[PDB]
Amino acid sequence: DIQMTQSPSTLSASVGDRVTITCRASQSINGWLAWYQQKPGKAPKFLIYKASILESGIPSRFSGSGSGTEFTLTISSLQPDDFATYYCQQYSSYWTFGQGTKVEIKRTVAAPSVFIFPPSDEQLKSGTASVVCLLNNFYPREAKVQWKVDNALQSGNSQESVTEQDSKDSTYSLSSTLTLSKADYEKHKVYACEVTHQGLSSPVTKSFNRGE
Amino acid sequence: NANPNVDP
Amino acid sequence: QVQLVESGGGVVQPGRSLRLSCEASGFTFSNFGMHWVRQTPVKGLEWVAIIWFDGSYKYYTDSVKGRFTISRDNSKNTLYLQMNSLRAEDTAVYYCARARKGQRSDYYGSETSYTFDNWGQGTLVTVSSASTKGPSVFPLAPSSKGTAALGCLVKDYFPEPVTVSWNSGALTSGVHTFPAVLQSSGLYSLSSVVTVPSSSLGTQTYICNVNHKPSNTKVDKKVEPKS
Repeated sequence: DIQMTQSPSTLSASVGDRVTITCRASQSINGWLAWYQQKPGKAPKFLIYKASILESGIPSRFSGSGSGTEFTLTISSLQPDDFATYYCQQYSSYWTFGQGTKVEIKRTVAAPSVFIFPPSDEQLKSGTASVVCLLNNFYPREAKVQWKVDNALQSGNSQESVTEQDSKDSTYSLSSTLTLSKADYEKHKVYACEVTHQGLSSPVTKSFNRGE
Repeated sequence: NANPNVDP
Repeated sequence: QVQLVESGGGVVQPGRSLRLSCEASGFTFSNFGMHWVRQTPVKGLEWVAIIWFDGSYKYYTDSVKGRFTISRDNSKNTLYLQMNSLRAEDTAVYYCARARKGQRSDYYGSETSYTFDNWGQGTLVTVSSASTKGPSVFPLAPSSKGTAALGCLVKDYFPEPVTVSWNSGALTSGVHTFPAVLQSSGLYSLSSVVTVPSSSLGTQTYICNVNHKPSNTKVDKKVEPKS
């Protein structure tokens, strides 16, 4: 019933930075606001309750503030163990959570290297053709990928997957896979994936002609 | 949200 | 140490049932109320149910009323979640958690409210009509047109996970194995890619080693430039 909204969904920061995360309630929750920290593959961990009370064992660099409908979580000096996803939770009336704010490692903008892969002859026997577009080692993670087939924009028939931030260079890689039927694939010629990313002065299009 | 534990 | 361990998760057909268990250690289980909470990547965290320390009262989130039952066996230090008439939207990681006073312990008065902490590791519930199926492995061949990219498309398997290595683990630098995606068919698919010197296409073979233990499937796929 009480909706919780966090902002931003993803935040980039450097070790040593001061980070603030916002949580907004659809109605007053008094000060019954809790914060949780979650690492990938792990359970959320209780950090703060009553908006501002630190749970025992939680480092003093974490602090919380707010009242009514507006709350904040602050990390005074970010440490490597603090890169994680943070969730707020109201416990005034039942229990509802924000969608989470992922704190990631900041680095410089890096353009993606783009590669396109036609379907293999072997796959066409399955009745389906997969076209894969790879965006390698880029930053930040937000990017725009567009599929065209004989200049027809493809919508609804592609799925994206993104890696976690690389431990060495803090970049991301992303795959976009376009799924077509064998018959549709064989009836069209030009297959193109267009990548828009602020690391590129202009969009990069990688394309192939079927059978060439 | 009421106390569901044995002690307050 | 306080520890909760969930068990019982797995694949269940829609409309069928499943019972989850949560075993407690390191504290007097019968002194605490307990919760079930679930998590999905897209929809996030959702509280499911609460039960009093002695089972004398309980209640549920609207979406599971009439289908889920929370119970406990204090003689076995165990919390249960009986899930009947399961639906696709019940797919999630299910956590158990211990009820927690969300106010200073020393405060006694009306201004108090409860939440929950000490969540367990969770157990994955997958509601699906899919059956166990090994993947098909297709080459992502290096382009004929520096640095080259190649890979393997690991398509149409169930359930997760598959493991992918390159050249029996000798090739690790530049490898990106992407998180699997659930396709509209109900089967999973992923790609594993690697960037190599364009000169190494002439001096090196590239083989993707795919293992899908649920189907006892092992595949070695050679990936080469197309002819």
